[PDB]
Amino acid sequence: TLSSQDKPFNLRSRDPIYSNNYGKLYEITPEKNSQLRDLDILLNCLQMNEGALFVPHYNSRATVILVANEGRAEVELVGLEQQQQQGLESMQLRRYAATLSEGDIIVIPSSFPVALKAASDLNMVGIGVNAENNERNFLAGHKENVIRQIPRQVSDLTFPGSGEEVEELLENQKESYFVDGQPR
Amino acid sequence: TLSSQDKPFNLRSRDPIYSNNYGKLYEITPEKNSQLRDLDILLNCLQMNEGALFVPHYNSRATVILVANEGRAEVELVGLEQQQQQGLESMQLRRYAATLSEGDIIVIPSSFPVALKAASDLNMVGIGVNAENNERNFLAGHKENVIRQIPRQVSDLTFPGSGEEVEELLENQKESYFVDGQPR
Amino acid sequence: TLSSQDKPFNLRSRDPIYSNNYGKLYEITPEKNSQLRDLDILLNCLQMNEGALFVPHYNSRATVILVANEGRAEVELVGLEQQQQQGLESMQLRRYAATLSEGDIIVIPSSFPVALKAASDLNMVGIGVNAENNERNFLAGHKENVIRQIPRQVSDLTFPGSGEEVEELLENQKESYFVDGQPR
Amino acid sequence: AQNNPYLFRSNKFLTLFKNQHGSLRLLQRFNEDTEKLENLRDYRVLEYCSKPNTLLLPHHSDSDLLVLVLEGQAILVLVNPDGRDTYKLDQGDAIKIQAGTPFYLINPDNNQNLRILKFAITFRRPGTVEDFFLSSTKRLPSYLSAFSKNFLEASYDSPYDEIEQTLLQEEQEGVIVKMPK
Amino acid sequence: AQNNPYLFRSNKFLTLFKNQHGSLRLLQRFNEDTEKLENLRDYRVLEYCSKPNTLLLPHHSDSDLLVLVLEGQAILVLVNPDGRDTYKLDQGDAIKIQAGTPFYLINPDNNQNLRILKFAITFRRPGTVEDFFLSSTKRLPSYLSAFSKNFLEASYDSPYDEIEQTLLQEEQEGVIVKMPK
Amino acid sequence: AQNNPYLFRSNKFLTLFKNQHGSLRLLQRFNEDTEKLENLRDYRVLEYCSKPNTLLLPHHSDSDLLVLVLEGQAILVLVNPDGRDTYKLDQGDAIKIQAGTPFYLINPDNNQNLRILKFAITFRRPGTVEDFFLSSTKRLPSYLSAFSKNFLEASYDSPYDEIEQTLLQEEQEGVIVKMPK
Repeated sequence: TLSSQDKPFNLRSRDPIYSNNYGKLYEITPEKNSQLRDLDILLNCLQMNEGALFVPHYNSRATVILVANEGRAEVELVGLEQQQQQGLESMQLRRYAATLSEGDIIVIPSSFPVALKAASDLNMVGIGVNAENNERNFLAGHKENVIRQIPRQVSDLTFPGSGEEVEELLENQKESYFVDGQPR
Repeated sequence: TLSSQDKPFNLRSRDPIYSNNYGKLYEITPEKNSQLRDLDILLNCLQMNEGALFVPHYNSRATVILVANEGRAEVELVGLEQQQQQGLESMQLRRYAATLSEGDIIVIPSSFPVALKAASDLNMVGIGVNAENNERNFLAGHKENVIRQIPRQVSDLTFPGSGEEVEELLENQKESYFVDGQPR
Repeated sequence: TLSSQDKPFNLRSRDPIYSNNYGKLYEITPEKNSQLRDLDILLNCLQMNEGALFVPHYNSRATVILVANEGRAEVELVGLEQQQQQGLESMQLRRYAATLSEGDIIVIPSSFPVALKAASDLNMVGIGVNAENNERNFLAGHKENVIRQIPRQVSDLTFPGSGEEVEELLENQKESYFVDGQPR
Repeated sequence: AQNNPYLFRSNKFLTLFKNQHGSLRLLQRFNEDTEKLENLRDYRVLEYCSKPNTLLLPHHSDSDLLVLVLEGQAILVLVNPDGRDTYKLDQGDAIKIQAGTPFYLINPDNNQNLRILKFAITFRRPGTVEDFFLSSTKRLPSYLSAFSKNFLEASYDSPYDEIEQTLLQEEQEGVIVKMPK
Repeated sequence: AQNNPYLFRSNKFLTLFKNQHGSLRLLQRFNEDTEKLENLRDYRVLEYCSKPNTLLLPHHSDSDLLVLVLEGQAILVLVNPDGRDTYKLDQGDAIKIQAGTPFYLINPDNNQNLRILKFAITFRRPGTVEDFFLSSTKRLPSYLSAFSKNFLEASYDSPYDEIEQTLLQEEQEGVIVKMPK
Repeated sequence: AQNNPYLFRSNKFLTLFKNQHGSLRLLQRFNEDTEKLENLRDYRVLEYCSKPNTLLLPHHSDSDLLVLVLEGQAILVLVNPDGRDTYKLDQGDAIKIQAGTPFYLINPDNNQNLRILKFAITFRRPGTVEDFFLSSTKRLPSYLSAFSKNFLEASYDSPYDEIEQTLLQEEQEGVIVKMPK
């Protein structure tokens, strides 16, 4: 290309960090790159196949602005947000559910579980503010799943159910970040 | 302890920075430590004997949140705060005085003189925001006393009184950070 | 001077960065200096001769607080400021014009063109907030002029007029930062 | 309880939880009753008192927390996408929990109470602090139940009813749980 | 169009420009209809759709922008006090423009449209974004025309009328201009 | 004096002090009459004019200050828990004073006035600036007098009356004091 350089030259996207038969997730961070580093903003690319589900997870600290570049997206965003419900129950929790058409935006704030299904082949642009040291914690599947990391007698008290039972149920998910959709 | 490491391992408190027959003051800063450094928060431990007085001083820039972990505390907090009294006298100064029972909190903002007496054996937890490069300036006693650092003809004009007189009066304090209480 | 050192010792002003028969511009930045660096504030000195014009320019990012230390200043400050005129034309642009007597202040916000004429011998003190990596872009004259950097067929479409014509007109300015005043 | 005049003496929290084995308080907002404490705006102070042989169920906070043990002792365990760290804190030990990290607490085999001050530093919602609980109780329930059937049924590849009964609790002793033994 | 209740689904911009060759939209403010998005306050999202063989006239923004090409391809040229840099962006390429830098855009020789998302980060006016145009059109005109006659007549050393006719445009096709060829 | 429309021309301060030997002004707040200067919110500009053979009494400011001598010359002396530094400033010299540092000023042996611009950067109270004076005058008095008798009587180990008369001033010439010689 341009046999002249050094500056903020363009950048695009190299090895996906999650990928399989249902989707890929590309991600560049303030860490791994020069121009974002100052912005402290990160970016990502979502590429999933119709009927595929990106299991629930959350990002420790970055707030992710998600632009639907193409296809249809079903979205499940939960959270409590307002402690202005200062006495426990008051700020009961929410399920913000919506399908995003091409053009739409949805914001994902740091600690909220989120999951999305591609109701049709999907390409999403994601811009995450406060991106330094952000870790994604998965709540289902076989990889990066945080639950599964809970000690047998821990689960025992955390859940209705038993330790044997909880390892059980969690080992029942073979895939990892993206996953076949189908209901009932 | 744990023969595995490196991270944000726990931390507790090593050599006090002020200590004598009436009290000790332990302090860790963003400087001297890893986890605070990012927080930019510092911490401290106050351990004084009943009837002991921590002479007036101030912290250049950190605002110190003081939790009474045990005992009774008499507190003298002064300041002006609101320039919304823009024409000098308007924002005349204040003496916020109060005794803190166990459980109570009092905030100490950066440039305010403060002094406290342990009305009973005392243990205070102190969390200071904006803690980088904070210096404590003492207004009485023999060490870190800033007044005493004023040149003889300076005092002369600063005070009712004379230079001889001011070295005089200030040398009259033998102790340093903590000091015997007793009135009249 | 003081054969003792290192700290925030005083600082004053060395080689001007623009200077000619009509004026000089001295400038120290967070880059080139220790004490500003933390402030992230920069400073400058303006010294122009009666009837001299400092051609329009703008500072990429620092907001410059300009104190008239002596003489009279004619000032031309433009901009749009409020997108609260969200549908284009709404926030039409402004010409804030004023002459500053000694004592007066005028703020110069980052992307606004500005120009000033010394209606009398002039000395200005300038304090710029957000000063890191600020570049001054000149819109007239022969040096640091950004327009002149536009490719011939670019101009062609940017302006009423022709490329030949635009190189023309811009080469018509011989001076560089400061410039003879005289009207019609 | 109403608004104010010029102060920095703050003695009253709000209980977010209070049961058999302990309390959960949260000092009110600093700038709340004054423009004088504007600078303290992004931080919150909570209080945590637990009893001998008790567990705080696994959860995570939206903010980073700076936990200082003022009384007693505890077992701190932090969960990671691939692991766990356990920490023993005896009195006067402090340690920061990166936000997003899920962790539980425990006051050991004891006879005394653990007393903990959590210094929360807020980033998404200024001056606001949210804890996300894996479990259901009577107050709020498990954040996993906000998901629609299919979602969960797919992420897990098990049928609804089998999620439910390893979803939906009857945590009688809500947030705090006497470690049976 | 009025205010709201608790949301993070944002689907409607405001057109700042719309002509023959393209559109200029700007998502509304994040904290605008909610205190819930306070943290997103200093940033703005714009949308840029241009057609084959078109140019966005030379200008500069008060904010730094992070430009991501979601569709198609373009020629990016940044002007400097002593120079220019040209960049070719094909789909999925991203690049930050320091604020204050003046630049133009172009969708090449094509058959397709260029689609661009500009992530603006604001510093002078929080949550506010201003573009300064060298040219005059019917909407707003050239920022150079805000100057008084003498000012311009001096900075340029040419007479008013000769500035004018290399000042004041009749850019019929306002912001967007089919590159004749 | 009331509120406004869109400006950046600011010509009027407020006098905080004005006596025999000099003035103390403080430009009003930047965002005060406009949302346009929001970014300048945390800073304040003061003005300091003093006469030949004068001293500004020893004090400290809650903010860091950036002092620029625009006219004349002065002796700057900063006090430290164990010491002092003296600085000579002639015109055009600048120097930052860490907040919390107590210092005094002096215009030398002269025939001219010292003119000083203090750039204050605020951290505790946004856009707010407080100076703490060791001395008493008619306006406000010495911050040490806010203490109760015993407090002072203990910290000092001298009796009340002996503090008083090396406490409580009759600084006729309030803040500014012609250096007798």
